[PDB]
Amino acid sequence: CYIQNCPLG
Repeated sequence: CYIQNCPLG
């Protein structure tokens, strides 16, 4: 994922 959320994909 990324921050609280996921990056690409």
